[PDB]
Amino acid sequence: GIALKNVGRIKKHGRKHLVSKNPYLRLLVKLYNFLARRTNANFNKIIAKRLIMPKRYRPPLSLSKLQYHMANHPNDIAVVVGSITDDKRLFSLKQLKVCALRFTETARKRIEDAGGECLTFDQLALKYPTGKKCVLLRGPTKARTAEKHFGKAPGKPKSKARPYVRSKGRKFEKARGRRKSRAYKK
Amino acid sequence: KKLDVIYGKIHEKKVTKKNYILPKSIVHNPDIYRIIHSDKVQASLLAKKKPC
Amino acid sequence: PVANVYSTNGKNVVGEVEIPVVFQTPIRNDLIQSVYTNMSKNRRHPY
Amino acid sequence: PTKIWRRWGRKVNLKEKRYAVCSSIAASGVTSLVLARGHRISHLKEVPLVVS
Amino acid sequence: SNVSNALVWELTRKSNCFIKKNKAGKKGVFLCDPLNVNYKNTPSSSGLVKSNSTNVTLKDGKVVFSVKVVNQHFKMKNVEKLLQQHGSKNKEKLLKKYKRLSKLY
Amino acid sequence: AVKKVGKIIKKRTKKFTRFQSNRFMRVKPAWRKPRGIDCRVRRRYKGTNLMPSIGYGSNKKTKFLLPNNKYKYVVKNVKEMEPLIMNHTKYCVQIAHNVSSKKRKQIIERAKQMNVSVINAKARL
Amino acid sequence: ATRFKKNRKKRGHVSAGHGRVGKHRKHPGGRGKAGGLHHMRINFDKYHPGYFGKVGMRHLNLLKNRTYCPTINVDKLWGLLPEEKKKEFSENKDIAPVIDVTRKGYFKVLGNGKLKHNQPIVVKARYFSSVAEKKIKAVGGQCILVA
RNA sequence: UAAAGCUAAAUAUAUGUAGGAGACCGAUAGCAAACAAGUACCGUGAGGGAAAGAUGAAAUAGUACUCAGGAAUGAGCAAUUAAAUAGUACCUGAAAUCGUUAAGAUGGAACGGAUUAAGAGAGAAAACAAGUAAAGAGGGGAAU
RNA sequence: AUUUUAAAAUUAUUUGAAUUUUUCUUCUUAUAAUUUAAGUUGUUUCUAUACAGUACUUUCUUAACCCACUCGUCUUGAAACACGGACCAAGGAGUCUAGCAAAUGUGCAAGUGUAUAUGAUUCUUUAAACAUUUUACGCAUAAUUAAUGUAAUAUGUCUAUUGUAGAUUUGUGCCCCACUUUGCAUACAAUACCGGUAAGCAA
RNA sequence: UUACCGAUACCAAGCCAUAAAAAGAAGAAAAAAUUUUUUUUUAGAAUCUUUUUAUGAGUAGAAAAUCGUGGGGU
Repeated sequence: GIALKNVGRIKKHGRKHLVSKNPYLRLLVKLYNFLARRTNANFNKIIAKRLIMPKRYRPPLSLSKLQYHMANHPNDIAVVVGSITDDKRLFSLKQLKVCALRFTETARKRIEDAGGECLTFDQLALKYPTGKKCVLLRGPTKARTAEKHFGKAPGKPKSKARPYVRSKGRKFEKARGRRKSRAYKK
Repeated sequence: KKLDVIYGKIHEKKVTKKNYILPKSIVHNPDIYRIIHSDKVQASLLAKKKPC
Repeated sequence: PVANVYSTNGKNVVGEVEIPVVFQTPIRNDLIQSVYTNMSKNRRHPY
Repeated sequence: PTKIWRRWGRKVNLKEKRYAVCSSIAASGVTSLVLARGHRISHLKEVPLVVS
Repeated sequence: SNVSNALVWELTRKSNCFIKKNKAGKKGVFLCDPLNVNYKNTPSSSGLVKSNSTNVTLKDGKVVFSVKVVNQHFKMKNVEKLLQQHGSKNKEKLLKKYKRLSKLY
Repeated sequence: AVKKVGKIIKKRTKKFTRFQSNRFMRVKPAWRKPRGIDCRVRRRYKGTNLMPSIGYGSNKKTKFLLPNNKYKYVVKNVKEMEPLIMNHTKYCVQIAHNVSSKKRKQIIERAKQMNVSVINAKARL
Repeated sequence: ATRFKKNRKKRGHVSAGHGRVGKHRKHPGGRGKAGGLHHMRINFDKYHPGYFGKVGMRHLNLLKNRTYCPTINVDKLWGLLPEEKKKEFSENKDIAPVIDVTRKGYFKVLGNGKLKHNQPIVVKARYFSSVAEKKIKAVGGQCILVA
């Protein structure tokens, strides 16, 4: 017998393999795993890791946020492992070179009209194998509604978690425990 | 010939699928081994290392 | 990108036709399989 | 006991159905895939074959 | 474009009318392509994955020579000259496969 | 006890039998893991029906191959020997149980002229 | 789908994963929302704080059609109209678009977001936010009340 | 515009009848009932309520004849059938349980684990001999 | 099939030096080899000059040495003088629907789902497939208040709040590191602004 | 005071699996006969291949990979 943590086996956490059986995504994962192995590039390693992530961890990036993040590098290209969505709040776009998994039709048309272009990750590997002049970006991973219910339970003091309710009227979870007039608040 | 009309090229009123756009691929060209054998990434690859 | 049109008599070739752009969509065997498993469920008769 | 109110059918997204049909046409357009599916096409001239 | 050798391998590595598993002796998996010289289920040997390939196969009691659009199906010296005329180690493997097929009734 | 024939090591023979299957006819000898609460075999008491474990697994270099140092392949057709034309030295052939005498004779002929060995060569004659 | 069920993998495990001591009985805590305020009170207070009690006055019959009022913020007014016409309106300073948001399906215009500087725009709506109107006329536009 | 009245359609149909179907069940299942089934049978009564399908292609092939028996049956050198160890309980014919023969063990349990030894059954697919010459039977392919 | 290589050692020559002063002294200069390197190789027999036996492989049956309590279950604790089980066959138990959420896959994306229904030379299959003359509806896109209601920097500016860390990028000392450049996600705070409530003022 | 016997513990080696790691998307080797033949092989499946190290009890409970059955499409 030996006194070892976890009986002596190193335990990793998170994804180990691609779950999606999408042949194109599998080819892309193969290519970028090879790139990350054969080059020293943390850029390629990060892209290979992110291509594996679940849907909730490759969130969409809006055009406005893309342009805002790319504002200070007009000559480099922006690499997003999620999707690029159009933003109607943005008035004008300006010449963006962006590689991404997928582009919504409106975002694609807007980028092309602005004169930049949309790239796939195979083209990104072909033209920038080590990520020169390439800025890795990701959308808000914690902005989704599911996260609003997480953390401290709604009912703990100073908790910002939304409760699970059928509706949010005056007569749905608003009386005792949410105001001083009925027992306590929060 | 009617396939193009149905799926968006040279559309007509009662034939083309209204407001339908053909799906777009995740990859531009799936010949990943051609891109790997391209000289641009061949130059970027480090020297082959050895196993245990 | 064109395809030859053949007469019903197979020994002759008549005017060619440009291949429609729908032949360039991703092949997506997984998507086809999942959609098929969902779709083939709709013709079932109850028991 | 088996009941008639089992979920017999399924609602499939129209976009996904159209994607599947387009992909099936594209797959029928490539020679290797037809051979793999099991059609004896070793003697036809081209797999996207069209006739008058 | 839309298709590639790697993509075809992705589609056909599992679902295939030519794949024969070895259910009883668990370790064998064969691919019986018309253009598979050695019957490995491997993208470097798969007939429908390779762009160009040649092999010999007995068909209806006749050994035929097949070359891979691009499908020829011709009928030892003749085999050598056909291989040299349609050639793109593999040649020697093909020759020995033909010499083994020639002993079949 | 292990038996060693050439490069082949069979780490254990005399296949595991289900606990108490020797003295109950309704309990078949096919192995079942005793779930139990106080089950002797589950607790690994001395001298009773040891349980199978992954430690008994065979060397994977010689795992599935027969005493003739070949992997067996079961065929039901003459057309199912084409893969064996390129593997005649490390595959032996076995004819499927439900193949008639005519097809059996054809398969034996093809295997011999393919110099592939047949396991059940003299069946149904 | 029945062959992917978790109960299948406990086929020969006696208790079916429900415990050897506690067992799987029939409603051991009550039915539905039975124990609120008594023995499910911790769950109710931890996950559904304001559940018990009543607050506010009754509205005897509602008729939601009376108060139905979709809203749009000022930062989407320019995006309502197509890109080419947006370019034309921004290029030509002698004319401005007047947009009837009611036709698009909005009754009230709210004031969140930033309008383009020095780009006049006229908006027709049933209701306006104070800040929305302030921004509209700050960029040189006008708010028009319609019904 | 109450205290009078009529009115088709779109709607529903665990009933009856008649059609058509199924990723349904396949005789302990499926209706209780595949059959002479709401039958037999039970209860004073209200009611309760089963079990039970399959020889064979053809019985327009359902066992002729002989011997022995009072008979049932049995046997045959006799007989239908492709087949009677398909003989009406008849397709197949498992287990429990029992019989015959053989082999073995046997001092108040029997079985078993692990290791061998002695016997008794089976066995050649690694558990030797590729090739070479002759004659005998064959099969193919190429060559005009 | 491009580290069983390199070296290390040893042998036989050879160069110079050192030294414990030498037939295993050491250190290199070159060459050629060998293994003590760089995880077992060789010889001789036998099987056997057989085609299945008295041998070899294997199954079974018996012994023999050592060990071995009745399984399932409740239980702190079962071999229990705790309960169920005489035997065998067949049947026999986390399922279906509604609704919610999480997880993951898929499609599209500030939209998404074409509901009921319609049409169509589709009408064995087909009760499925296909389709929908340029604000139906659900959910989402905005919150807050019992509520009349009110409703998110704010026109100096197509800059898009501020810090501390932080991925990626940029150069200087195409591959190590410290300065520069940019500053994703996120975390911790700060700020504004919206709804409600206080407080001050209040035509 | 010695020697010895004595574990599923310890040590060396082999093998199975688990975990982690190093790395990876094309060319002739040998033997037997007599320059010519013969016999084997001559590999490249990324949840894959090669190699390396450590580790392995388990009720209640959880998960993965496998093995079977009726029926459907291919």
